[PDB]
Amino acid sequence: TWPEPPNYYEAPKHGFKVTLENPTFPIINPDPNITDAVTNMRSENWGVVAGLAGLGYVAGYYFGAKVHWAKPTALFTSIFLGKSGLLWGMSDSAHRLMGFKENSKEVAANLPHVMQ
Amino acid sequence: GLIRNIATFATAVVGWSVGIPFVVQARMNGYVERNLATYDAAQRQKAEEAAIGG
Amino acid sequence: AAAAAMIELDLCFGLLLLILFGLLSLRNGHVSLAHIRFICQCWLVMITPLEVQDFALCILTVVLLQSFHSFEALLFLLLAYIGQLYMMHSCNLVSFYVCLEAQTLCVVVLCGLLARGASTSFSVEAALKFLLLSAMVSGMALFWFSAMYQRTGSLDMVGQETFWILLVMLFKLGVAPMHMWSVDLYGSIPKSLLLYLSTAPKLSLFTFWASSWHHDFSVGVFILFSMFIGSIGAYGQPALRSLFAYSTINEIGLLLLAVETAGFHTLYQHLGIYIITQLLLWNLTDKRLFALCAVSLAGLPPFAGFFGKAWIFWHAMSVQAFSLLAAALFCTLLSLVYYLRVIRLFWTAPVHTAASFTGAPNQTTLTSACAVALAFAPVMLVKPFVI
Amino acid sequence: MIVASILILIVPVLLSVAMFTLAERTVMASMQRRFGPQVSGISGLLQPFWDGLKLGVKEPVLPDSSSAGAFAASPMISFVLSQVAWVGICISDASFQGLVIMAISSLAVYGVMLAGWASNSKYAFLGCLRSVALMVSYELSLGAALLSIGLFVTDGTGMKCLNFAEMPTTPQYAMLPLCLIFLVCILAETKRDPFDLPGYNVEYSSLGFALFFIAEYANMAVMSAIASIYFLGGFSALKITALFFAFVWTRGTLPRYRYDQFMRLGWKAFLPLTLAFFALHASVAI
Amino acid sequence: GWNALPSLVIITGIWTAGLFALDKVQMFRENKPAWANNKDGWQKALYRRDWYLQREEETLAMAK
Amino acid sequence: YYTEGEIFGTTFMYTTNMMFWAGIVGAVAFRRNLIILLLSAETVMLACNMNFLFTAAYLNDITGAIMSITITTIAACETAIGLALCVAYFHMRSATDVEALNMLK
Amino acid sequence: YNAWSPAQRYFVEGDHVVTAEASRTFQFTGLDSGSFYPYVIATVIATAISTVFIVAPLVIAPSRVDLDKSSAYSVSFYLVSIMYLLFDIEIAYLFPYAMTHASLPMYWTMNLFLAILVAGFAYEWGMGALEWRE
Amino acid sequence: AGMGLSTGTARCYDWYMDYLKCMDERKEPMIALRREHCLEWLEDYNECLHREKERTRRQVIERERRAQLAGGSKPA
Amino acid sequence: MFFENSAILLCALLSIAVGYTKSPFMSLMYSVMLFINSSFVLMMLGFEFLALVNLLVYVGALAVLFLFVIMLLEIPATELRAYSRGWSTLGIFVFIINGVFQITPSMGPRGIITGLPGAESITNLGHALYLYFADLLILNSLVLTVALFGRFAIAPV
Ligand SMILES: CCCCCCCCCCCCCCCCCC(=O)O[C@@H](COC(=O)CCCCCCCCCCCCCCC)COP(=O)(O)OC[C@H](O)CO
Ligand SMILES: COC1=C(OC)C(=O)C(C/C=C(\C)CC/C=C(\C)CC/C=C(\C)CC/C=C(\C)CCC=C(C)C)=C(C)C1=O
Repeated sequence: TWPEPPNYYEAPKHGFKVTLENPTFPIINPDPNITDAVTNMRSENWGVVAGLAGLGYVAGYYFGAKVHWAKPTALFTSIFLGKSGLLWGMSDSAHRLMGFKENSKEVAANLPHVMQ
Repeated sequence: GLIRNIATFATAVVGWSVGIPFVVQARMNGYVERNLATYDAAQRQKAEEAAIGG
Repeated sequence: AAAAAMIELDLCFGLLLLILFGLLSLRNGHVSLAHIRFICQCWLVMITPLEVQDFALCILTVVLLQSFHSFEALLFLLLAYIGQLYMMHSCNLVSFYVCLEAQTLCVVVLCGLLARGASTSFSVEAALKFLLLSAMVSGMALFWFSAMYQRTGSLDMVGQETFWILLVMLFKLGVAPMHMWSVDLYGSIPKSLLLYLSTAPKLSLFTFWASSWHHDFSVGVFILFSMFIGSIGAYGQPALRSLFAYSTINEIGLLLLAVETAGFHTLYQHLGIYIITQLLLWNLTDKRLFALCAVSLAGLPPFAGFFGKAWIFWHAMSVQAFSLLAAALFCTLLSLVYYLRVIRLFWTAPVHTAASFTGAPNQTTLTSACAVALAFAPVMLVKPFVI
Repeated sequence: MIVASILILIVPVLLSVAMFTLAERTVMASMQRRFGPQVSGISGLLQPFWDGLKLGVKEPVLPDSSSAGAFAASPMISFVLSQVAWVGICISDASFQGLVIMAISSLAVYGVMLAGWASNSKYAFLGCLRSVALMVSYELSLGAALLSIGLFVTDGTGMKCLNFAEMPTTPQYAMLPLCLIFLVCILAETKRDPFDLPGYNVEYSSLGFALFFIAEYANMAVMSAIASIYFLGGFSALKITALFFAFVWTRGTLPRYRYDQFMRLGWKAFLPLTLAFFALHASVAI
Repeated sequence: GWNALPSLVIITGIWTAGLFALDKVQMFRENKPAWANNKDGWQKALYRRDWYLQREEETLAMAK
Repeated sequence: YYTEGEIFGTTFMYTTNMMFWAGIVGAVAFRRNLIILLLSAETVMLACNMNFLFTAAYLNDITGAIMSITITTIAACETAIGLALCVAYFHMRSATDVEALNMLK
Repeated sequence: YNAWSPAQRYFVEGDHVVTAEASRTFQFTGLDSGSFYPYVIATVIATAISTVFIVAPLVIAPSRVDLDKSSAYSVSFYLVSIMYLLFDIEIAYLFPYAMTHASLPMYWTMNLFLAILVAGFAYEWGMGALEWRE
Repeated sequence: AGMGLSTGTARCYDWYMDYLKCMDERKEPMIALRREHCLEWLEDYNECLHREKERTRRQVIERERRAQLAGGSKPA
Repeated sequence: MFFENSAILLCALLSIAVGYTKSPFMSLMYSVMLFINSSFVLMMLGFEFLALVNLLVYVGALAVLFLFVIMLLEIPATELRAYSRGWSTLGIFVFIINGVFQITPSMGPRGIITGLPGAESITNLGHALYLYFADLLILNSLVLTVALFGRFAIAPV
């Protein structure tokens, strides 16, 4: 009847895709930023980033050479596949930090005073 | 002519503004009548089920 | 937290980079864009989740992009793929409407853009008719969605208004008697868009149907209309484009018989075999393989079309849908006559295949020769495979 | 009381339009080392009134090859939209008042295009499309400028709006380039110098022509009041006169652009600048 | 020049007098010098409640 | 039996139903051009948009407003593409058709 | 418009309220906040004034019949009209952003929206479609 | 999708949530079988939405009021 | 409430009038009147911003494109069998059955509804568009991109 007095300055904390899970692993950080996601990324993620970049460079060099434009095509294709891999790796690291994936390696490295 | 067209538009607008509310009123009256019949039939069924259902 | 949405950000960033790369390549006067096509295929792979149907659509669209050459056509096909992918994940009528309308606009623009020669005005005419017929079906969808939203107060797809939404879905599959937009499209629009139109949207819409749709009604009269109209029309039309349009209406009637009796495994098997045959049909340069499409679309036994028809017939007989099954068997007996007409036209004739002169020598022999090996897939089809 | 308030608004609008068109003649004359109208009344103060009365007893030319209804409707539509926009300035309390006036001014295109369709002239059809293209092209920069303005307009309760009474009463020093773009956009909307190449009222005589010019000058006054509200810290009589003097001053000293030249200006200079300023102000406003 | 001064003075005087008269008229209509302020749903609810309670106070006054 | 609000609501719904069927049928019934067919399609979209906004007010719900914005976007895009195709077809076929934009003749 | 229910009148009983509402003066600080009703009256009054302007020279002016007095004395517009349509829709989308006190994820979503806009615009710039030579 | 237009949620959102909670807590292997056991909450949600039964009661009172004035016009 | 109900009922008259007339110019004029009147109808429901969007998009932008196309493409052929061929009686019967008698209405079994004004909040709309429906916002952007590229590719050269 009488509505609630609106709070104009407070926006709801909501991401448009909702995970509908509770985490099944210990929670190190419920909300990591990009620095937190990169600084706790595993070596296999960097390996697949470098593999995607190398495959992109080689394939872009092959396809860009038919129109005599091989070097910029190789550089662009390398960056394109590499950023795809980097987004994948950062998401994987953030999910391990939030507790939705296994983080036994991450719990023994991200809590220097809460090690044991 | 221009005067004929303006007069015809004014006539059509006024006739539409007086005639259609009677159509809507008749339709709403029919819905009220059918709803009251449904209420009476439901009351009759409830009395019958109370009579032979204990 | 937005960490569960990196694939969406990757989709948008990839589109932003691809437009700029396509602009830079065109400022050099490059008359070919194979590098743009490879980046488009990479983007297609990078945005697709790890389900069977999603990757079936992804691999299909990667194969389809080899028949398109301009930058704008590649952009329109990517933005149609976004609608085709996200319709399979749609759980409302909001996203359903937006995905369908994006696909319709992309198809209309591609029909306008790619026509050449004396057939340009015919293609534009058929695109205009398709757009006008699509607009009123979209209006019907919006109107009955508004009715459902007012009645239920929510976004659940339940109640009597789902019958009209079902009719919207049947329009998008070219189901007779709402079939004539596809018959108009087949007669004028070039072969690459005909190849695109017979494979990808049917997969997308049937996956939405399998995933998130229930109705309390039947589709049996549209099964009868599609099967009888498609068979008799393909028997009676001497132009080959109209033959294949009407035979497509017959095939969508069979797929609707698979939907109506439940059992979506037979639906998926027949649809996959049909899509591979379509990939062979519209990329043929040697006309002797046109007879293999004929014997595998007539349901003749050792080839894979027989298996795709025969699990539909088996599951229909399992749940005792006798009358629709009898109509399907009669129309199957009729379909053989015009597939034999195809065999008479292109197998019992002297062989002539012109060589290439400006390079690109018979450029899609790999895909056509790979898809002709649908005579070796039947060993895997007989097993409990598609379930 | 609403009818009374509207008529009491309408009286100084028309009186001011007459005095604007006189003041334009006389200021343009003073820049050119002459006098301008002085004979017609003492100090020339009756010249717009005798122009209006001369057009009143002038013969109305109704061409017997056009559609009479649209021909009559075009200057009526222009005049009505100007008066309604003034009412929206002064007799409204709406939350999105600037959006209301932007919507009204987007409707003002119709009088030009109805005049172009109605009259059977070869080059009226040619010039109406050019004038509409100019107005249409600069409306987008006006809208993006309104987007930049609305990022900082908040009332006392904390709600963001475009209500004119909630605008601050100090000049917006942070948005000087956007103010300059707004003023040149006003010049482009009113088809003044340097965008006066396209005219569309070549077949109109007497009070239809008078309605066209009253609508044009009233729209100029509307845009002047809007610019003074948005950038100059309020609506006032002095600010209206100063901005009108500035517009006449620019008309005295500059030549005009070609059609493709102001099209390239509006689609390659003003729109990217207003959008970039909107992005920068959105970054500031976080 | 001196010939351009009277029209420019008259424009200012016209707008001053017209805005003064329009202000007095709308002040007589609304009886408060904040009628043109932005109002949200809470403020609209407050004004409508005030109007209806004023009518109720008038109705109860003509009974004693 | 019924109140003024009920008259207002039933009048709104009757109006939008007749609007929807007018836009669907009428320009085809009167054998008009493709331009008028696109205008009537805009009438259909307007009827659906009014229904969604009425329901959004009726339920105190946001989904009708989202649908309203989306309908405006899709309708304008489809209409612009259709008019461009109409102009292209007219310039392609006017040498032999004269009445080229009328397919209901 | 008048209120038709006791709940719409804040549960005030009597007949004085019904007549007082039906014969009320328009007030932005009474029952008619944010009302847009003066916009309709302004249209009616201005249409009356312009009709009087149209009709009056048919009475008080000379007139002479002549057959010569009643006689006449690109695709870039398609580009402009369609581009203006799309850009106006985009600005209408951006307006609910500017009317909110937006948080940072709202800002980055809006910038993704604007980026898609300006990417299409920059493609049409680079292909020479905003050079109005024809 | 259940967000309010001027409020946080819609005016009948909690009735819908009651119905969906009932549907969640049943164990029947079909939705059509589960719906037969939550019909009271669906009825209360529909009554929140359209108020058909309150309107029906008011129509019945109006029929009796119109009957007690035509058949009964008793003067003092 | 005579004028409000009359303004509501006028929209259906203008919807019929768009197709009824033989002049394409008059059809567009009827459509412009209809969209202005509908924008005033939407503001009876409490929507201020969305009514202005209706006006600004449909009347301000799209009808200008309609009038340019009509004025560039329509040599007068109203005598040329637009009057001499008439209309379709089957289509008029379908319109009467479905839109006057309304045998299949949108409310279904219900016949009476209480119209309720809203209170539009643009803060709620901004929150919804940029937080809850953000994927739909981006896909609307992609549709507009399709429109821009597709028009510029289909522009007759
Ligand atoms: C050349 C391309 C290279 C790309 C790769 C390099 C560039 C870096 C990638 C961009 C940034 C990283 C990705 C997103 C990071 C989100 C993680 C996060 O939490 O960051 C912030 C999250 O904020 C964001 O920036 C959110 C981004 C929202 C993006 C919305 C749109 C998503 C895409 C929708 C597309 C729709 C689908 C289209 C098809 C249907 C806030 O950090 P916090 O929570 O620690 O800080 C708290 C503070 O108070 C503010 O919250
Ligand atoms: C270089 O620029 C210019 C032009 O080119 C663009 C021009 O064309 C004109 C000439 C055109 C004019 C003046 C027409 C426009 C103005 C009009 C009709 C004046 C409007 C005034 C009104 C309505 C008030 C006068 C009426 C009164 C006082 C009522 C009288 C009643 C009684 C006595 C009972 C001028 C001056 C000009 O500078």
